[PDB]
Amino acid sequence: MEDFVRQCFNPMIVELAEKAMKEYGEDLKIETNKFAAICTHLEVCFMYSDFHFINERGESIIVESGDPNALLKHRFEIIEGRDRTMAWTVVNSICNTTGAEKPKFLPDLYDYKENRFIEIGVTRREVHIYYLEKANKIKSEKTHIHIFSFTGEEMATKADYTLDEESRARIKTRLFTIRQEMASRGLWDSFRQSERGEETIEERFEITGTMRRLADQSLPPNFSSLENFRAYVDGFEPNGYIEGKLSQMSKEVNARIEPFLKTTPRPLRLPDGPPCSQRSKFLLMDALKLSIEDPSHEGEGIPLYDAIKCMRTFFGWKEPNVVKPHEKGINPNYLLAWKQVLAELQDIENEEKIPKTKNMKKTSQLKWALGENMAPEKVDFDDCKDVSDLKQYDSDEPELRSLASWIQSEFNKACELTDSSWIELDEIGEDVAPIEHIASMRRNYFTAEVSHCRATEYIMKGVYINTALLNASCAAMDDFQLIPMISKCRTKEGRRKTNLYGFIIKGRSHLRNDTDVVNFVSMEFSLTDPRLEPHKWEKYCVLEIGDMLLRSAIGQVSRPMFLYVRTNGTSKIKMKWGMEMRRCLLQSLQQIESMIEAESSVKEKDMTKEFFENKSETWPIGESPKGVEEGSIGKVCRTLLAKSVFNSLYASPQLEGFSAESRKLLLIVQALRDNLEPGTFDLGGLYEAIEECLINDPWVLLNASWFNSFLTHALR
Amino acid sequence: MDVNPTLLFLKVPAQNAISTTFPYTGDPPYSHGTGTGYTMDTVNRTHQYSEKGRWTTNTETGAPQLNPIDGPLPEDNEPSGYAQTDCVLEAMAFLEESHPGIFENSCLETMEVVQQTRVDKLTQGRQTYDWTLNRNQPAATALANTIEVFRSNGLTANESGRLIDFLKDVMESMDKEEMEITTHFKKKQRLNKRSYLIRALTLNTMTKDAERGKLKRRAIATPGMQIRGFVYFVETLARSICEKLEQSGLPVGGNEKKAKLANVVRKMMTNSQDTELSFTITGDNTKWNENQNPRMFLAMITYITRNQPEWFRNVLSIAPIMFSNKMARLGKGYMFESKSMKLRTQIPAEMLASIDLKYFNDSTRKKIEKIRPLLIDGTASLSPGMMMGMFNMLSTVLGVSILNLGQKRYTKTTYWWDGLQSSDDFALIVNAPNHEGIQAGVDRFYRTCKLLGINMSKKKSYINRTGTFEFTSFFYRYGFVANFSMELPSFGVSGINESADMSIGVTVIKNNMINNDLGPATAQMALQLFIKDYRYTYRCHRGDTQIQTRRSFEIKKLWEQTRSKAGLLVSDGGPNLYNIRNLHIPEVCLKWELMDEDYQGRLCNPLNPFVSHKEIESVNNAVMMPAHGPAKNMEYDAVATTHSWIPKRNRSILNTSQRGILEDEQMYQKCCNLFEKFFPSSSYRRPVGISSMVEAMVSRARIDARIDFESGRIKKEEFAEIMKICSTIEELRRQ
Amino acid sequence: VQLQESGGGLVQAGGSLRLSCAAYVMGWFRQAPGKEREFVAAIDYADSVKGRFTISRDNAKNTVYLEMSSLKPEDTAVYVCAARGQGTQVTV
Amino acid sequence: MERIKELRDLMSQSRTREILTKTTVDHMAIIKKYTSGRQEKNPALRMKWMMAMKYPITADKRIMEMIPERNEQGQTLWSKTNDAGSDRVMVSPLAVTWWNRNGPTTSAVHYPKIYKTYFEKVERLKHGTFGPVHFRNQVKIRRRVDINPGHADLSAKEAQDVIMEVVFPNEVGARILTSESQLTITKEKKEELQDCKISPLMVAYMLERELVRKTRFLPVAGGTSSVYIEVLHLTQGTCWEQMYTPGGE
RNA sequence: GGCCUGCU
RNA sequence: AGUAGAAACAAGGCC
Repeated sequence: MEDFVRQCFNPMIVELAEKAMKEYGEDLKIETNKFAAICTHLEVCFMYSDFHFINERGESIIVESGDPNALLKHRFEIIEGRDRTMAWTVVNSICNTTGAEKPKFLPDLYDYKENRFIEIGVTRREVHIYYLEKANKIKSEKTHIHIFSFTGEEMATKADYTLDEESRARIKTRLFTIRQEMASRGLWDSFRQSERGEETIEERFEITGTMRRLADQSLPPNFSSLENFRAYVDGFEPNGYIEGKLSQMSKEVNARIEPFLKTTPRPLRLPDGPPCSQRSKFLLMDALKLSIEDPSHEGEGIPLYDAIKCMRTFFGWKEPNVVKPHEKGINPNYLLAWKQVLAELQDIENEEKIPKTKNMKKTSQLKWALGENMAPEKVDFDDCKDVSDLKQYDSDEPELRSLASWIQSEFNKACELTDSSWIELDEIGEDVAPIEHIASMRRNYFTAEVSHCRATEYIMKGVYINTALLNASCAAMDDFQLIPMISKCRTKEGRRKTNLYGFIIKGRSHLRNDTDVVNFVSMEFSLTDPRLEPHKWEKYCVLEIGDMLLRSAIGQVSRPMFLYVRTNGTSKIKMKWGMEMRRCLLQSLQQIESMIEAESSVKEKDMTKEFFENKSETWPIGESPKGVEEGSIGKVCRTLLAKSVFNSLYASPQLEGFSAESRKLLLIVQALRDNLEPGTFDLGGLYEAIEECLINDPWVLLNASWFNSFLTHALR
Repeated sequence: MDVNPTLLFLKVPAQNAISTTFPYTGDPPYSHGTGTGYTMDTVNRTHQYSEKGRWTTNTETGAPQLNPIDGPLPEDNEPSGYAQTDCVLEAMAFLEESHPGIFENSCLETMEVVQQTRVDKLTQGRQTYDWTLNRNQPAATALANTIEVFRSNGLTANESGRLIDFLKDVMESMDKEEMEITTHFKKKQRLNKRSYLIRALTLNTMTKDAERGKLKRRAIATPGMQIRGFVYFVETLARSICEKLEQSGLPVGGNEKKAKLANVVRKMMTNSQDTELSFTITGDNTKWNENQNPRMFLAMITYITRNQPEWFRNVLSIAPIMFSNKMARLGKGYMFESKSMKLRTQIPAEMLASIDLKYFNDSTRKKIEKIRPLLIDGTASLSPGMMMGMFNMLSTVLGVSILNLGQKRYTKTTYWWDGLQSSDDFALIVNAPNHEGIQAGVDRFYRTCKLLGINMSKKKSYINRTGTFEFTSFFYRYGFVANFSMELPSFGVSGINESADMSIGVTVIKNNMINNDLGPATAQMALQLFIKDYRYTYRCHRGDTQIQTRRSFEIKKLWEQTRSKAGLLVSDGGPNLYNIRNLHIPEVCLKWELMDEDYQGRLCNPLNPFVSHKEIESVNNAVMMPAHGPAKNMEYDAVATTHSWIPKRNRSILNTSQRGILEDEQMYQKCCNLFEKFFPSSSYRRPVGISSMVEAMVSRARIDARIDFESGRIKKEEFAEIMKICSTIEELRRQ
Repeated sequence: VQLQESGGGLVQAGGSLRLSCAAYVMGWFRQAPGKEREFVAAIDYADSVKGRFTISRDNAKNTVYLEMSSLKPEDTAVYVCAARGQGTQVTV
Repeated sequence: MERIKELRDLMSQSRTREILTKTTVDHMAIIKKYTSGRQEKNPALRMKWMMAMKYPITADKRIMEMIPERNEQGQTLWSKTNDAGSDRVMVSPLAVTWWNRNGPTTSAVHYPKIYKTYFEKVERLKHGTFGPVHFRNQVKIRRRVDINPGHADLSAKEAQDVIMEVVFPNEVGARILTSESQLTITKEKKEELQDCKISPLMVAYMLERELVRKTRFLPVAGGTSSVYIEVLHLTQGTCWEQMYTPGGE
C-alpha cells in the first residue's frame, strides 16, 4: 500500500507525515493505512489553505500563484503539520490575541473573516455521521466544522461554507482521484476500516551480549549464571541460616566489654626530642609597640606615613649588630635587609606624599631571604631518568619534638588584661525589643571583659597582617612589597592610639593552588633577650637595634631593644583563615552565654549581672602548685578566647586528630564520672590513635599535657 | 598559676562544653600533591581484607577479580569482607517480614520514576569522570560529550529523550567492535571493545580536602557517565525503601535525626522495667566502604525486586554488575625531585605498571609491588568492595536490616537491641536483664555484623549506660546539646556576591539561633563581626570614614549625593540596620522606605548589565559545602539588585589544548539565548520534543509576526519581510 | 498512471495534426529515430515548435491534447505523453 | 524583526548552523549547561581573593555603552576583554556603585508588588508589638511546620501551571486549570503584573515561592503558626521566651 | 627585552 | 633557607 504514497504525493507531505508518524512512537511497517489516511487529511488541509489570500478587506483574494508583493497574506493558516507543542502554542497564541475560546482538541486551520478555527476531516464513512461524531467529541464548540467524504458530498452546520465553491469542486475531484486510483490498486478490503485505536506497548530492557557475561561473573562463588542465581533467590526462604553460622563461627570473634574504672586510664605519653620551637607568624608575648596617639580609626589612615611617624617617636637608634644568629641562614642578609628597610623608609619620608603602598628593590639579600629562583625547574621524565639522585619528594613523619615551658607561659600571658581596648565594634540597628536590650547588655559586659585582653590584640594583629598580605599578594604578584605591622587601640583616658610592631616584606606570590606558598620576611621590635630561651627561637635571627627608656622607680631601666627577624611563609587558605580570627570571639562568648543561659534556666531570671559583678561563682580554669585555681566568669571568657585564638594560630592536622581522639576519651571519662558504668572494646587502640597525633606542634603537645593534668585531677 | 581550659570540664560536664573541643577556627588540613599513594593503599587494603576469597579473570575486561562471598568464616576480630549470601538473604527476608509490602511498593514507585525519568536529570550532578577526555568534568559537559560520541557511532536511541533509552544505548555500546573518540592537541582515535569496556567501568580517584577530624588524608572516587543512570535508579529505590524505615537516618536532615534518636532511646529505656538494664553503644564502623561487596548489593536488589517485571529487575541489576567489575584510575601520578641537578619531574600514574621502582621509597615501592598484578591499562581492578560511599542508601538498608534482626522475635533470648544506623556510624541501645545478657547481646550483634561484611571499630566505639551517647557529632546527654562549633566556618562571607553574601550571612545567623541554640548577645556579636568582614571584603565601608580603598571615592560621592543616607545598602556604604528582630528580612526590603527614589531606581533597574539569571534552579540557591558533611544547597532570600552580579570565571583554559571548548560554550550560549528569546519559557520549564531548533524558531517567527500584526507594532511590509526571511533561512538550512 | 497516445500518422508538410493522450501536470515530448528525448510542449513550448503547436487539456475527460499546425519534415518523431506513454508515431 | 535577524546571522556561519540543525529541542538543557567552568569548592576564599583584583566581576557587553570607561580621576570602570566562555566583559566593582549614583533611573514602584513575600514580612514586623521576656526552661520539641506564610494551598507542580499561565500564557500546552482557586489567582496576578518588566524568570520564581507550600522540620516550643514561625528565632530561645504578636493579628 | 594565565 | 607534612610550594606554559 505504501507504493501509493511513494508514487502520488509530493515529498513535503510525505516527510511531514513521517515526522507525525514518529511523533506518537508507533512503527509504519505494521499499519500503513493510517499513514495514507492522515496524509490525505494533511493534503486536503494544504490544498484548502493555500491559493487563498486576503488583503486589507475581507473577501479573500484568490490567486493561482502568489505574485511578488507584500500582499501574500494567507486566508487560512494551518494548525496541523506541526508538533503537539507547537500546535498548542499556536492555539494559545490565537486565543490570547483573538480573544476567542480555547478548544480542547487540535484544530486544523484559522480564518480571519469569521475569526475562528476549522477542523477538517475527510473520513471514509459518509459525512452526516462523522460530523456529529467529532462534534460530540468536542464540547460546546464555536469553531465551525466541515468534512467531506469520498462519495463527493459536503455538509456543515449553519449551512456555512466559508470560501469559493470551485475550491470545493477541486477538493472532491482530488477525492475521487484518490478513490478511483485505489480502484486500480484495490485497497477497500481494509481501507474503510483499518484503524481501531490501538495504544499499547511493553517496555523491554534486555541484558544480552557482553553485558550478560559480566552479569555471569558478578555472582557468589558457586553460581554459574544470573538466571540460576535469580531462580535460587526467588526460591530462597529463611530456614535459620544465621543461627547455624553463628554456632559454627569461632568464639574468638567477640566484642567483650572491658570495664572502665578510675585506675584504668593511663596518662597520655608525650613525644621526646629537641624542645619545641615557635611557629607563629608574629611575636605574641614579646611584642613591642611604638605609638603616636593619633585620632584615626583602625582602617582610617595611610600605613607608611603612620609607621614612619611612630618610628620617629623613638630615639636611641644604634648601628644594628648580630646577637643571636639564625643558625641555618645568612644573618648578614637579615642585617642588610633591616638597614635597607630603614634607608627606603627615609627615602619615602623625603619625597612629596607618602605612597599608599611601596615596592622595594629586589637585591640579592631579599632574593635569598624570600627564596627566589629556588624552585627546581620543571622538566620531562624522558630527559631525566639516569640521574641517580632523582627520587620522590621527602614524605615521612615529621621530626619529633618534646614540649617546652614557653608555650604555657605564652598562653598564661595571652589571657591577661591590658591597658587598652583592642576591639572597636561596628553599629547595629537600635534595639527595639526587651530581649534585644538584654542581648545588648550581655554583649556590652563581654566586650568590657575581653576588649582589654592580649587575645583580642593578637586577633587584630593577625587579621590586619593577613589581610594586608593577601591584598598585596593578589595585587603586586611580582614585586616585593613593604607593609608595616599596624594596630590601633584606645587608651583608658579615651585617646586613640596607633602601634607599630614592625614590618613585613612580601615576596613573589604567584599563588595558583590553595596550598601554594608565599614567602615573606618579618621584622619585629622587642625587649625580650633571646639568650634566655634560645630553643624557642630556632628559626629567628635576632639583632640589637637600640635602647629604650621606660619610666620606672629604679632610676630608669635603659633596657636593650632587639629586632626579631625571620623568614616565614603562608598560603591563600592560611591567609583567608587567619583573616577570620574574629570568630574566636564568637566561639568563646557563645560558650560563656550558653553557660549563663543554662544556669538561668534554673533560676527563673537573667543571671548575667550578678555573674559579672558579684563574682561569687568560679570555675576551675588552671592549676597552681598549691592546687586547682578557680576564677570568675570573666577569666573564663578570656581563657576560652585565648584557647580559640591559639587554635586559629597553631592550626594543624595534628590538632584536629588529637582533638577528635581526645574528645572521645573525654566523653568516656565523663561517663565514668557520671556513674554510667562505661565500657570499652579496645582502649589501647584509642590510646594509640591519640598518641600518633602528637609529633612536634607546641599547641597540641600543650593540649595533651593539659589533658593529662585533667585526668590526674579527675578520677577521684 | 598556669591557665588550663581543660580543667573547666571538672565543673561543667563534657557535653555541656563540648564546643571547646572543636578547633574549627583555624585552617582545615589540605592535601598538597598526588592522591595516587592513597588510591593504591586503599586498593591493596580492600584486596587484603578479602584475601581468603577466590581469584578469577574476567573474560571481557581480562582483569583479575577477587570474590570473597561465601568464603571462610572469620576467626579473628580484624576487618573481613567475607559476607555470606544466605545470611544476608535471610536478613532481607526478615526485614520484609517485619515490614510487609515494603519491597513491592518501593519497586512500584521506582518503576514509575524509571519509566518516566528524563535524560536531563543526569545534568543535575557535580563533577563526573568523562571518558572521552579521561578527566573530571561537569556532569552536563560529560553527558553532552558522551551523547555526541554515541550519535557519531550510531547509537541514537537517546534521541527519544528518555533515561531508560540512554541506558539501552549505553549497554548496546558494550557490544560494539570499534568506537571512535575525538582528541585535541582534532584527531579521531579508535577504541576497541576491551579498551572501551575498561573506560566505561573505570573510576577517577582524587584526594579529599577540607576534611576535619583526622590526621591522615583519604581518597575519594568519581564514576563515569555510563553508570550514573543505573546508580540514580538504584539510589531512588533505596531512598524509597529507607523512607519506610524508622531505624534509618540517612535520607533525613539533622533535626529529624535528633528526633528519631530521642524517640528510640525513650522507647528502649522506658519500655525496659526495673529488672532490665540498658546500655548504649556509640559505634563507628572501621573500613565501612572497603568491606561492602557489590555482589551482595546485587543479591539484595534481586531479592527486593522479586515478582516484578523482568526489565525492571535487569535495569536495577545492571549497576551492581558494573560495580563488581569496577576499575579505579590510580590518580594524578607522582612528582620526583633531584636536588643534585636541581630539577623536578611529574610522571603520570599510568606508568606505575612498567616504571622501575628505584625512584620510590620503601612504603610506596611495596604498595606498587602489591598492586601491580591488578593493573590493567593504567587502572587497577577493585572488584572486592565499594570505594567511597556510592551506595550509601543500600548500605544503610543493610545496617537497618541488622538493627531490626534483634527485635526480640529473632533473638530468641531475654536480651534484645535496637538503635539507629547512618552509614559508617550507629547508636545501639541494647537491653538485657543482667550484665551477662548485655554482653551476650552485644557479642551476637557483633558476630552477625561480621557475617554481613560489616565491621565495628573497637577503637572508636564505647558502651555506657543509656542517657549519654554520641551520633554524627550530635552529643545526647538526657537531651541533645547544641555545639555551634560545627557551623562556625559558615559565619563568614559565603562568596557568591554582595547581596547573596549578606542574605546568606543573616540567614545563617538566624538558623543557628533557631537550631544550634545560639545566644542573643552572641548572635549580635556575630552580626557585628560579619558586617565588619563584609565591608572589609567588598571594599564597601560606611562612607563617612576616611578609609581609602579602590572603591572609597564613588562610595563617598554617592554618600554625599544621597539625602536620606539611612537607606543606603551596606554594599554601597550605608549604615547597618540589622538586629535580632530583622534577621529574616532582606536588606533591600528593610531599607526600602528609607531610600531616595533616584537611588532606589538606579539600584533596582531591570536593564542593569550586571544581573544575570540562567535557570529557575539557580535563581536564589547557593551551594555551601558544610564543614564535616556533604555538599548542601540553601535557599537565600534576596532581591535582584545591581549587586547580584556573578564573579569572574577561571580563564585558565586559554593556555590549554582544550581551548575550543570556550568557543563551543559561546556558540551554545548564543543559540540558547536566541531560543529563549524565541521560547521565553525555556528557562523555567525545560522544553521537550523531538524537533530541531531552527524548525521551532522559524515556525514561531511565522506565527508571532502574523499575530503581532493582527494587533501590534508589526506592519504588512515587516510581516512579509519576516515571512520571506523565514523562507530564506529555510532554503539556507536546505543547503 | 498509464498513458495512451492517439492521433499520430503520416501527414503532408504544412499540414495539421491533433495528438491526444488519455490517462497532475502533463506534457509532450518527442523522440526522432537518431536521438534521445526532445521537449515539445507542456501544461510552455520549445523554440522549434512555438507558435505552430498548442497544448490543452480536459480534466473532465482526463486527456491532454497537442494541436500541431504547419508541420515540417523535422517534426517526424515518436511523440510521447508524460505525467510515460508508449508514444504515437508522427511522420511529416 | 531583530530576533529572526540574529537567527539568520547565526545560520550564516557554518558551525552555528550545524549546532542549530542537528541539536534537538530536548537536548536544549544539556547544551545550555555545557560549560568548562567547575563549580567552586571554596567560594569564600576566592571571593576574598578575586575582589583584590581589578575587574573582578562580569557584566553584559551593553555596559560599554552606558558607563564610561573611566571615572573622574581615571579609575577604570570596565574592560573590553570578554569572559572565558561568554560574550560578557569583566568590569570593576566601581561600575556597580557608579550605576547607583549616575546610572539610568526607572520607576521601582512595582517591585513591592512583585516581591510580595518580603514586603509582607516587613509590613508584618513593622506593626508587631513586643512583650516582657520570661526566663524559664523551654521544652523545645521537634515538629514539622510550614515556613511560608503566604502559601495558597498549592504544591510545586500544582502551582507551576498557574505560574506559566500567569507569565507564559502561550507555552501552557494542554493544561487548562480546572480549580477555581487557581482561576482567581491567575486573574489577580495577571491584572496586577500586566506590564511589569523585571524579568519573566524572576516573576515566575517569586510566584512559585509565594503560592507553593513548603514545609520543614524545626525545634519549636509553642507557636506552630506560619506567622509565628518566621520569627521563631526572636520569640523562642534556650532559657527565655519573648512574647510577640505580628502586625497581621 | 616584548606579550599570555592564575580553581582547567 | 623557609612554609608544610605521608606530597607539595618555593610561578607555569607558549615563542
